[PDB]
Amino acid sequence: QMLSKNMLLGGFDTGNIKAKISFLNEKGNIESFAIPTVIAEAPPAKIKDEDIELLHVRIISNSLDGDARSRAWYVGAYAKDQEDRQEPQKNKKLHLIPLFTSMAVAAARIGKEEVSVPFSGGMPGEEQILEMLYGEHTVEFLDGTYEGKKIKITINDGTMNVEGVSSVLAILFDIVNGEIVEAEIGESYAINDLGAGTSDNAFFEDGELNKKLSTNTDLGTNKYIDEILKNIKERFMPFKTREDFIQRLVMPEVEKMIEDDTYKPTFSVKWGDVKENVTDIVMDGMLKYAEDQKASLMKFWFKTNADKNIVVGGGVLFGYAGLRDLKEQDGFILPKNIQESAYFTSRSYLIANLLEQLNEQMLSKNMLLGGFDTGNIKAKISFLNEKGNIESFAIPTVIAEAPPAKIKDEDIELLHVRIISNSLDGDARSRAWYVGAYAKDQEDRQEPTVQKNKKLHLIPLFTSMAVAAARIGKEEVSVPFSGGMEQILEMLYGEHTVEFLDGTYEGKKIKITINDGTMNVEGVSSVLAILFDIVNGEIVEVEGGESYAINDLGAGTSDNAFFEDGELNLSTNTDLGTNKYIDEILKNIKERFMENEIIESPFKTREDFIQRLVMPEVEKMIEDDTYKPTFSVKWGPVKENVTDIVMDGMLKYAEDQKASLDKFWDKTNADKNIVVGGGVLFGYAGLRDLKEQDGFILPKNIQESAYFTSRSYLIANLLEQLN
Ligand SMILES: Nc1ncnc2c1ncn2[C@@H]1O[C@H](COP(=O)(O)OP(=O)(O)O)[C@@H](O)[C@H]1O
Ligand SMILES: Nc1ncnc2c1ncn2[C@@H]1O[C@H](COP(=O)(O)OP(=O)(O)O)[C@@H](O)[C@H]1O
Ligand SMILES: [Mg+2]
Ligand SMILES: [Mg+2]
Repeated sequence: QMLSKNMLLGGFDTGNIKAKISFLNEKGNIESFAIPTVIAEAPPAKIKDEDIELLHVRIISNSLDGDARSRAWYVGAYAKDQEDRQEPQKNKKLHLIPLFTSMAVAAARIGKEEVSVPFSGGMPGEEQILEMLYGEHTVEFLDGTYEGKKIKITINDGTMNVEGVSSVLAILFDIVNGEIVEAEIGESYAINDLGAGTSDNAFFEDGELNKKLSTNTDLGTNKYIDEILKNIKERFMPFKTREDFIQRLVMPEVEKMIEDDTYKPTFSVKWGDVKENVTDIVMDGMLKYAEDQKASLMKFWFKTNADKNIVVGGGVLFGYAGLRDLKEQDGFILPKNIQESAYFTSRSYLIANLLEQLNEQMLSKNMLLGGFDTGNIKAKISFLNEKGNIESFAIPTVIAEAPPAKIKDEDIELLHVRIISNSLDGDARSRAWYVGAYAKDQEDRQEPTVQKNKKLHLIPLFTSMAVAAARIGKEEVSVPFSGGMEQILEMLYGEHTVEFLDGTYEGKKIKITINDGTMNVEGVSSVLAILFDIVNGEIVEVEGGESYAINDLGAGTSDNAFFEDGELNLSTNTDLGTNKYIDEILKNIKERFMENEIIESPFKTREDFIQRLVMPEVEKMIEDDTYKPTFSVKWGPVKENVTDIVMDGMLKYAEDQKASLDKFWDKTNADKNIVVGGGVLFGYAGLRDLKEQDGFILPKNIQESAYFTSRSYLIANLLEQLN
């Protein structure tokens, strides 16, 4: 139960204008207050929310400049009324002092002069930060409610809760004595802390933060407050601080609107002796701020295509007159312990704080048998697992420089590895990388450019072998390499390590030995996947010459090969890839979405359009040839049926390939055209119908049509080992 034991559990949101803090006091619930980031030099002796009203403290901190080392300061809303004020390394003293004060004030509320604070802040490295706060500090009150009290604060460890996970806790949980549940959100959502200086827009798909679309803007309440105050003065033809104007004139009226939905607000301010009714001068600024945010919020909604939009902060309370319109539109979630909206961030850090504080055959029992189709976009690999059949996946040929330390078919959707190969060069020879779709969501990405390069191809290949080895539960495998059309495939013999710094194989170190190799240069093995399959053992495929042609339909190009007597001949490749067809489908879908209400695109990348929208329907179509597909796209709040646009692009692609296919059959006159690659699955809607006329053969299993090239290389590898 109770960790105290002298522990102050708190969440701390330090910004440029206020220092918000949420802490467990004596009772077990949550208390919260804010100290403006303001400090003013003070004489060494004296000269509800009563505490922050007057903060005159002397701080003896070893995290301090020495200069402010042990000297007196005015802190907070009291420092505001000084003219040696300081307002936002340089100068850090401005942040650390009002923070230590809040801890002292918090500790004093629970009646302790020595408290140990596991620091749970947030960044608006990161052991880099906590070492700035570590050690023990003393805060002596020279005045105020705790006049003469000396609070001693020891900071041990902590979390910076930049992890993103913690930023959404205050909407799912609450602390009342014992921890409560308020999951009704989606797996993807936007969080918008509406601040006084800045509007912070964050987006979270899956579990955590998508910092490609995440932004910080200058849409704060200050500018609007500043103009309201100005016009008030122009009507008197004051309030000294912005905050003063909020707590006195504004904060009352807002809550009456909260206590009661039909309440008419009334802003009147007396100056000196005169009472002027400024009920509309305030309302305009309030409603105008409201408008700009809904504009801003909706733009970010279409940008992220989030399923839920959470709106928190004090900007909600300030613009509540116009922002209460959001309770009616779904996609938008206020937390409706709504007075607590301002401290939503600090509450989140408090909950998270609390949480961590709670603490024939073959035999192959160390050989990795794989066929490798390493390309310009995907590093496709087909390998044998324990059970003895073929598993296949593809790793996006994209890498990104990574920190050497931590900070189905989805063990590869967190690939953080270090590659130690003799085949690497630069200082890549000894450094960590983000591999696969994750140098996608990183701006230090490197992607193939039309050499070195080279590291760009070797790393996803070695990682693919890793994932394979780690999958069959071996902490290292001998790999007979089977690639495809003098080498420097001995970049690749010798031996290679890959160590998982994260992901499903956290801490697993996978070290790879390559000693043999074949290129399957002849084309005869490039077609092996349609005559054979490996199910536990090796079998001939259910229903199958002198010569045959092959059409691999890729993303970038459609390649044509011709084999006679099995042997490779007349081979060409057209840039008749799926990419331009997909791009103009996406182009068309987006433009059917451009009316009545509609910032970029509903789908994040080309892969996103396929993995989510397309290949589900294709699977229903493969399993059932009478099934009508239904392609529907949701973008923000808009749900439109784009079945036409997707089917049209598929069918045009189907004909264009058929047009190209028939031509290549004419010049080579092969007995058999085999159509393979991923383009088969994309244009399957029309290629399943045109298959019966032109007279060519598609492979079954057809779901694995993409890995056909890598599959054939695997069989050639297996056949090889059988001598
Ligand atoms: N209950 C309330 N009624 C009216 N205005 C409020 C209320 N609570 C906070 N505000 C004001 O809303 C504005 C939003 O600022 P805030 O969200 O506190 O910024 P920060 O991100 O620094 O915490 C502030 O100027 C604050 O004074
Ligand atoms: N299961 C699937 N359903 C529909 N389309 C797919 C499927 N798998 C892959 N594709 C698409 O087929 C295209 C070709 O993929 P692939 O042949 O692997 O490209 P490359 O060989 O050039 O790397 C890709 O654009 C991809 O989006
Ligand atoms: Mg804030
Ligand atoms: Mg391909």
